[PDB]
Amino acid sequence: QVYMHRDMLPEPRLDDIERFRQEGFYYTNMLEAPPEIDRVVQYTYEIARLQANMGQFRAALRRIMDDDDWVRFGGVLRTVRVKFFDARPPDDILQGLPFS
Amino acid sequence: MDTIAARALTVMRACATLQEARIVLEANVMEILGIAINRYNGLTLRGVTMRPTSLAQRNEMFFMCLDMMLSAAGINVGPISPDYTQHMATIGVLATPEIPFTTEAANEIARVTGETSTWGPARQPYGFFLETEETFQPGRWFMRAAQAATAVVCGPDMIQVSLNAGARGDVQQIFQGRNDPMMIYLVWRRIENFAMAQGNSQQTQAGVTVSVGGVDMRAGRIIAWDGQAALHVRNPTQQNAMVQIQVVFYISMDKTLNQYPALTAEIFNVYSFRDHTWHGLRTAIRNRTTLPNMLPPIFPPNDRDSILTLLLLSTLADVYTVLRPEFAMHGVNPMPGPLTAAIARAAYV
Amino acid sequence: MDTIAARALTVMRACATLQEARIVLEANVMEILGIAINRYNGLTLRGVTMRPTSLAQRNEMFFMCLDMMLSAAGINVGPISPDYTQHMATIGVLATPEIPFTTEAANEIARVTGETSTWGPARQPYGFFLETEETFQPGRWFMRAAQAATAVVCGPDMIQVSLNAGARGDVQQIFQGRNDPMMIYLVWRRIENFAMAQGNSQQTQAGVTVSVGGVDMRAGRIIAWDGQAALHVRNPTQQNAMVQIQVVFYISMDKTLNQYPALTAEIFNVYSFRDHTWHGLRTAIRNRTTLPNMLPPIFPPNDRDSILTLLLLSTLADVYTVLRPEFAMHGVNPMPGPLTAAIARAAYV
Amino acid sequence: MDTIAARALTVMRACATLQEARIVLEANVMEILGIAINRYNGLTLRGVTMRPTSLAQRNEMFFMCLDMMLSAAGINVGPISPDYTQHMATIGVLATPEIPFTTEAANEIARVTGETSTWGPARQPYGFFLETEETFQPGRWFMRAAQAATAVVCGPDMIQVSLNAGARGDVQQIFQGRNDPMMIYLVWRRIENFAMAQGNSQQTQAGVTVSVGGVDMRAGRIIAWDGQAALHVRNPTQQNAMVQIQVVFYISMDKTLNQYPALTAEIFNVYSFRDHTWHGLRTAIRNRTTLPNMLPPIFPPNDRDSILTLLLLSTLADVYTVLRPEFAMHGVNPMPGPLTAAIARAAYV
Repeated sequence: QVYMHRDMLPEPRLDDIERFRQEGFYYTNMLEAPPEIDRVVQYTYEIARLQANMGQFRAALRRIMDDDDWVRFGGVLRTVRVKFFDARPPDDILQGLPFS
Repeated sequence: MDTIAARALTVMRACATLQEARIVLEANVMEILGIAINRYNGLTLRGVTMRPTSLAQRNEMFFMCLDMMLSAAGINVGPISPDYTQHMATIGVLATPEIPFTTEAANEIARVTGETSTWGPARQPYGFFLETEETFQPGRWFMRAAQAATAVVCGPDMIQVSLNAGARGDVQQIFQGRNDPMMIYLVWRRIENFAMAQGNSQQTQAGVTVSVGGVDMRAGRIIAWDGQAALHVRNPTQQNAMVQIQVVFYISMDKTLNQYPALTAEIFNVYSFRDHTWHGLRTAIRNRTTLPNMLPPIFPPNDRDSILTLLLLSTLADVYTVLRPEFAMHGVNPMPGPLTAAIARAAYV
Repeated sequence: MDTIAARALTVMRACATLQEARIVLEANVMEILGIAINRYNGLTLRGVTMRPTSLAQRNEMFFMCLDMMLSAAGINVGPISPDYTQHMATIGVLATPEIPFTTEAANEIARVTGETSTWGPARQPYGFFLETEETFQPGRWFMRAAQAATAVVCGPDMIQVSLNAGARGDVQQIFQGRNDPMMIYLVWRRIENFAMAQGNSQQTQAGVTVSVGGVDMRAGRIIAWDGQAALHVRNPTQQNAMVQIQVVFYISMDKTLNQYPALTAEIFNVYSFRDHTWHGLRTAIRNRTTLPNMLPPIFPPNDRDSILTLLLLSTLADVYTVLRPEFAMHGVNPMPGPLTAAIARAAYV
Repeated sequence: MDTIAARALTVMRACATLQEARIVLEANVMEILGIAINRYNGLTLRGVTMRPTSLAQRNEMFFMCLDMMLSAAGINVGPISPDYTQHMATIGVLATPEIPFTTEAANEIARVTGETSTWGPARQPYGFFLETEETFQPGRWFMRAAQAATAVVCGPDMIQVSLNAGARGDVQQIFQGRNDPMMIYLVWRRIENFAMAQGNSQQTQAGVTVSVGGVDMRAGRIIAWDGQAALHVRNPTQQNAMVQIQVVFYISMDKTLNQYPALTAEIFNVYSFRDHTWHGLRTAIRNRTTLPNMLPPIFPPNDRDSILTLLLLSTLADVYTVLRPEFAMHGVNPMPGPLTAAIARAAYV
C-alpha cells in the first residue's frame, strides 16, 4: 500500500490560537483509509520498468499527478519507517519518492 | 505507399498484444512499438506510452492507432471529437523507412494492391436472370406468335423452352446482352408434366435433344457453355415439349466478396456495433469514404482504397476492443448499463 | 482471461512446428516452448521434452496441448482414457505471465471476444419465408374472399400478389412478424403469363406500379427496404395482374458463419475424422459443450466459449496430425486397416 | 516433405516483404533470407541479393521463388522461357534442415496434409436434385397409374407428393441412390393452392401429416433426416392433397471449397490476370497439373498436391506483384498499352 498523489501542505488560519489545543494539527502521509479503487492507476514492477527504460515514466507519472489521480506501486514490499517532526521536514522526505 | 499502410497495420496489430496488465512482451513487438511510438511522439508531441495502464495512456495509444489508421487510408475526418484531434504529421511518421513491418502485413497489402489493380474470373453471387422485369409461370406452356420454339424466363436462374411437335431452334439470345459472362454453367431437364394454354396436363416425350455449338448434351449434367456457342434445341417427338435450362452459376470479371480472404468477416467486424462510441466513430470515419457508413454494402467494392480502409478499420476495431478507450464525439450520447441486441438495433438510424 | 487462451493457442501452434527431428527451429519458437514446457512440467510433473522423438514423449506433449486446450476452454472432460488424465493445474500454468504469446494469437482472441460480445448486421443464410407452413403454386392466380389485392408465398424467398383490374393495396404485413430483419433487399417482376382459377392462361399488362414508402420503384431492380415502409402495389390496367416480389437476401443481427474469418473451414477441420482415436476424442470433448459431438451445427453458435472451443480444437486437431499420438480411449476400438471413406462414414453413428 | 513445402512457402512470403529499396524488416526474416539465399546461391550459382534494386536482381530473386515454388510442388515446366531456366538442384536447397520455416508455414501445411489425407462432413454447394434428367411443373397434380401417393421432383432442391383422399405412403426412395449423403435437412409445406389434371384450382386441407421413422413432424420446421429412416406421409383428409418437401441443404463426405481457410480467395488470386507474362506463366505451370490452366475448376480438388500447388502459386502470385519481374516467355507477346478489363477478357482463350 504505497501511493503517490500531489498534495498540499495544510496551512491553516489562526484566528483563535488557544483553539490550537486542537490536535495540534498533525499532518502525516499515512492514510486514514485507501483511496477509491477506481481512481487508482495500478503499477507493476515490469510496467514501471519499461516506461522508465523508455524514458516516459516521469511524463506519465506527472500526468497522473496533474489529473489529481492516484497511483499505487504494487508487487514490492518496502521497509517502512516512522518519523515525527516539529517543523518543515527535509524535502527528500516531503517530496520523497518510492524509487531511485 | 503500400509500405505505409503495412506499417500502420503492424503497429495496430502490435498494440493489440497489450491485453492485460501482467504480461511479457514478444521481442518484435518491442522493436516495433519502441521505434514507432518514438517517431510518433516525436512529431506528434503526444504522450504515448510503451506500456499503458491508466486509461488516458490507453486512449493516447488508441488515438495513435486511429491517427495512423486514418493516415494509411488518407482520410481527414475533421472535427469529430473534443477529446481527439487528428494529427496530420502522422503520415510522416509512417513514410519513414525506419519503422519496420511484419511479413504478414506486407503479404496482406501485396494481396490487396495485387488483385485490386487487375481482374479475374469469379463465381458470381446471384442468379443470372436477376435483373429481369418480366417472369413467367414455371411449367406453363407459352408459344409466342409465329414461333415453333419459344424460350422465356421463369425465374432468377431459370428459363423454359416451348417446342411444337417436330420443332427446333437456337436459344442463346435470351442469355446474351445481360452482364458479361465468361462461362455459364448449365443443366437442362425435360418438363415431364407441364400445363397447356388451357390448363390441361401434357407430357414431354423422351428423345428431345439440346446441343451446344453442335455437340449433343445429356440432360441433368452440368455444361460448360461459353455463351457464344449455338444453344440448339430439337423436338423430334410427335407431341408438344417443354424443357428447362438452368444457370447453376456463372463466372465473370466482376469483384465478389471472395476477392480477398474472409473479407466478409472483416466487413462484419467493421460494421458491428460494440458501443455508441465505436459505432458513431466508425460511422463518422466512413462518411469520408464511398462505403456505407453503417450497413454492409450491397455490392462488394472493387478499389484499393475501399478494401484497404475496411481492413484497417477492422483491425482498429480489435484494437478498440483491447484498449477499452473512453472518450466523447460530437452527437454521441452513450447509455451506461448492459448492452442488449435491443439497444444495438436502435443504433442503426 | 483471454490472455490464457492466447497463450494456450500459441503453445499448440508452436508444437505444431515439430515436423521432423532433423530440422532447426525458429529461435523465437524454441524460446516459447522451453518456457512453457518448463513451467508446465513444473506444476504438472510430466516429462515433456522440447524435442520429442520416442512416441511416449510425443504423447506426453500432445497431452500437454490437450490439457491446455481444455483448460483454455473451461472444460473438464473426466475419465476418458487410462493413458491420459487431465491435470487441472494446467489452468494456472497458462495464467503465468512469464509465458509469452504471439501477436497472431493475441489478435485472434481479441477478434473472438470482440464480436462475440456485441452484435452486427449480417447477410442471413436461408430464404426469408423458410419457416412457412403453407405455400402456394407459383404463377397461379389466387384471390381471397372480399379482397381486391391478395399477396401470398410461393417459395422460400418468394411471394406473388394477385391484383384485380384497377385494384391496389399494401402488402408489407406478409413479411412482418417473422425474424427481425433490418434491411430486406427486393426485386419485383411482372408475371406475364399466369394460370387463372380455372387453368386458362392470362396476361399481365405493362403499367403496374410497385412503390415503397410512396416512391415508385422499377421492376427487376434491387430495392433497399427497411421492412417498415409502405409496400404498395397498383394495377391501373384493365385486366387482372400478378406480380412476384423476391427477397433476394436480408440482414439481421443474428450470427452467421462469417462472424469470424474462415470459421467454416475450421469447423470442417474439427468435425473431420482422421482416425477413431481422434474422432472419439473430439467427440468426448464436445460432449461437455453445447456443440454437436460429431455433426456440424445447423445454426452457427453465438457465445465466446463455443467459438473459442472450436478454434482451440481445430488447432489441437492439427497438433494431432503432426504428432501422430497413439493411445487408448474408453469405448474406442481402433481398426488397423488402411482406412477408407467407407470406414469413416461408419464411425459417425 | 511437408517441411520442404513450408520452407519454400516461408522464403517466398519473405521475399514478398521487399516492397521497397531501403526498408527495415522484421528480425527473423533477415536471418532467414540470409540462410536461404546463401544455400540457394550455393547450389544454384545465380546471384541473388538480399536487397535487389536493379531489375535483373529482382528477376533473379523471383526466379528463385519460382524455382522453389515449382520444386515444392514437384513440377518440371521445361523450356518455357529464354530468360528463365529451372534448377532441379533447388529441391536439395529446400531439403537443407538449416533453413527454418515460420510457425504459420508449419501450421498451413499441417492443415493441408491433415484434411487432404482424411474426410469429413461438409455442407454441399448445389441443390440435392441437381443431377436429374426429368422435372415436373411445381404445384401441378400428377398421379402415376395404380398409385395413391405419387412423389415427384419439381426443382433442384424440390419435390412434391400428390396424395389421394385417405392415401398414405413412404417417400424415401425418391432421394436414395443419388450421391451419398450423411444428413439431409428438410422442411415440408402444404401446397395450399394447386393445379388439377385439367387445370382447376384445388385446395389442400389442414390435417395432412409427415412422420419420419415413426415420429410425427411439423410443417415449416427443419428436419435432420438420416436418409435411412421412413419418410411417411398420410392424408387423413377427404380431398386430394399436395405437399412440397424441400432439401434446404445436405452434408456429405465430399470436399468443398471450405476444406481449407479462404481457399476460394486464393484460387481467385491464382486465376487472376495481372498481365500476359503472369497469365501465360501461371497457365504454363498449371499445364503440368490436373488443374484447369486458366479457369476455376468447377469441382473443388481433393489431393494434397493440387491444394498445395494453388497456395504456392497464389503466394508466388503476390511475389510477382511486389517484385515486378520483367522478362520474356515463349509464345507470349506483351501489349504495353495500359491494360483494361477488355484486354484481360481477351487473354482467356
